Amino acid sequence: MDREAFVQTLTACRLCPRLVAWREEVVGRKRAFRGEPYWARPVPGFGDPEARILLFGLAPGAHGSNRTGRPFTGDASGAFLYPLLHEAGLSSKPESLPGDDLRLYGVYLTAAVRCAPPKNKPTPEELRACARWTEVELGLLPEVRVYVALGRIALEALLAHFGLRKSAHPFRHGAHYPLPGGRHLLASYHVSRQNTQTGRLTREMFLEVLMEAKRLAGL
Ligand SMILES: O=c1ccn([C@H]2C[C@H](O)[C@@H](COP(=O)(O)O)O2)c(=O)[nH]1
Ligand code: SF4
Repeated sequence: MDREAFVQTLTACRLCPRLVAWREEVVGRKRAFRGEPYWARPVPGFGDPEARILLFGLAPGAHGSNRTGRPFTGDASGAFLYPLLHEAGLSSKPESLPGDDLRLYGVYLTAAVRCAPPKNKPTPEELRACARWTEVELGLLPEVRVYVALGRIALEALLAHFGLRKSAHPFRHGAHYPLPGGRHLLASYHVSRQNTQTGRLTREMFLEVLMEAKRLAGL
């Protein structure tokens, strides 16, 4: 199927009972955004349809992409990620807001799970379920040369997708695994608030990951 079909069928998905309920249940839960329109549905990837770099997150934030409808947009993750994408020379502007004219240069953003999970922690069953969408979504991006896993779970999802052993591709910030055909898998700490607020993942550290992705992608 093409992108239009992918988005239409993905957004209708109701496979995970806990997530179908939660993505809607959280609407209005945060008073700060109560009254605001909520996507409250599976989140389609965002970016260059001819991307050479793919950033792979874990799952939507209840009041982030589950609210705005665009990956990482609306919460702490996007506040950290989007400005760095711009500094790395991979986007048109530092901020990401639904309905804006933001464009990514050869980069596409998505995640292993596409519906907001409680505690931002999907279950193995939910991860196994959404893998069907990872197959469809990555199938629409044949030009990708570098896959950047944001966190251990995202890395494991990519390893499963490519039939790679967890043992031989351990998770650590800065890990780099070459794949057949000049492709590359890069691992980074997730850009969640926990890692960024504590300093575990610094802005310079993430910019370094993006610069490496650019180099490896021939950008
Ligand atoms: O090179 C490209 C082309 C389109 N996109 C995405 C960005 C927007 O969501 C739409 C196009 O938005 P617009 O600014 O209206 O041309 O598709 C991108 O990220 N990079
Ligand atoms: S997480 Fe994925 S598989 Fe589960 S309901 Fe959402 S879109 Fe469907």
